[PDB]
Amino acid sequence: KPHISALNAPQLDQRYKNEFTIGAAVEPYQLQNEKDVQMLKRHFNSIVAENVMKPISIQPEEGKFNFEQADRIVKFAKANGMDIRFHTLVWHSQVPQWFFLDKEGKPMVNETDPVKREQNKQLLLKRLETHIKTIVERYKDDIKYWDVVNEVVGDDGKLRNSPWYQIAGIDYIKVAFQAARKYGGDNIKLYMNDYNTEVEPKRTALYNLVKQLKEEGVPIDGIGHQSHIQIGAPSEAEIEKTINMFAALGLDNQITELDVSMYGWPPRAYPTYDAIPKQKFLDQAARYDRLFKLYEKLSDKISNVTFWGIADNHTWLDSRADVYYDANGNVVVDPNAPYAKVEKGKGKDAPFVFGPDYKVKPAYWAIIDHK
Ligand SMILES: O[C@@H]1[C@@H](O)[C@H](O[C@@H]2CO[C@@H](O[C@@H]3CO[C@@H](O)[C@H](O)[C@H]3O)[C@H](O)[C@H]2O)OC[C@H]1O
Ligand SMILES: O[C@@H]1[C@@H](O)[C@H](O[C@@H]2CO[C@@H](O)[C@H](O)[C@H]2O)OC[C@H]1O
Ligand SMILES: [Cl-]
Ligand SMILES: [Cl-]
Ligand code: NA
Ligand code: NA
Ligand code: NA
Ligand SMILES: [Zn+2]
Repeated sequence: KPHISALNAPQLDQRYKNEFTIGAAVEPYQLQNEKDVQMLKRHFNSIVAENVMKPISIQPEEGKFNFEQADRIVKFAKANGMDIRFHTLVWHSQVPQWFFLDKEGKPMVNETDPVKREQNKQLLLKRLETHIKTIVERYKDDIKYWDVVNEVVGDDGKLRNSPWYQIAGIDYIKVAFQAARKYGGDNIKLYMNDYNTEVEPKRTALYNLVKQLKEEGVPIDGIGHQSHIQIGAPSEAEIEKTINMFAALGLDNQITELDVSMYGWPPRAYPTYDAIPKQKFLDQAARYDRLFKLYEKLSDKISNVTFWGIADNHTWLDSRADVYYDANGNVVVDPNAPYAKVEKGKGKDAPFVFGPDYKVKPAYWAIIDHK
């Protein structure tokens, strides 16, 4: 199993073309990087914007829409026959503050007057509809898959008490899906995206919510499982149980932001890519082998598997790769070991099947084969 250039390796999307599409999250500058471009054309047939289609990127100020960056990804996808996923119409992060300010410029969350609160709810819901309307009216014919809402369920099994819920309640979710369907039509597929969808009580709460919304006529086509996972968790058994229960509701499933971290949580990362022991790459590969075997077994319930990145030289996991140092200045990776200081987000993770030098990793061989 040679460490050959990925540009000379069997195409990943081709290996899985009858099971599900294979996607990657991208930043516009990568479309100007020869290697990244070659990777997208060679191995992927689905693309998503890592950041430029989030609320704050699209409408940073009410009335100021910036589709320039998003357009670059759409244009590239079209020129290369790739499906496109829109990430994301609604989220509590990377969302402009102006959405949640009242007519006097005060946080709607701070309103005590009931009358005033109902007014703010309807105001927020209007802004939500316009945001969604403008985006969907532009891209409805080019983008097939949409993360209509992202992370709206808390890890405590309750709805996430973000400004969206505090101000408008459960209705912000209903309005989001309805507006997307209204302006995009019956052909675009609408998804509720989240992480730790395999963990209780979140899993069942998400399950109950979509069950209830669907029963109320709210248009929801599938569930997006972010899948920011580790080498050992979640177990394949729980991943399977998760996919099955949502499939039972008539929902499509997409693995939307897959990365297999070399670490646990919170992460105790190595400071550089080269410091990561070769054994970790073998463990990671066995995980990828089991993971994709399961994805295939469940192919009639999964339409897409997207990696949150192209190759190891670029991954948001590095922002979470905290490096712990003991009193002697030595790196500490043992989860239950002494340490004196931590340098947050200064280390390096290696989550993909493609290395930082664009050569295939043990994990590539594990999922490209037929065993
Ligand atoms: O300083 C800003 C950065 O913090 C920001 O980083 C991005 C944060 O979002 C990441 O993507 C999310 C990861 O978690 C999932 O649950 C979400 O669905 C994803 O959208 C992304 O990878 C990071 O690049 O970038 C902008 C900076 O200004
Ligand atoms: O902001 C979100 C992060 O908080 C999230 O991180 C997860 C938190 O729960 C832990 O159990 C998981 O291991 C960890 O990945 O990731 C998604 C991001 O949007
Ligand atoms: Cl990133
Ligand atoms: Cl390497
Ligand atoms: Na290196
Ligand atoms: Na990035
Ligand atoms: Na395999
Ligand atoms: Zn190498």
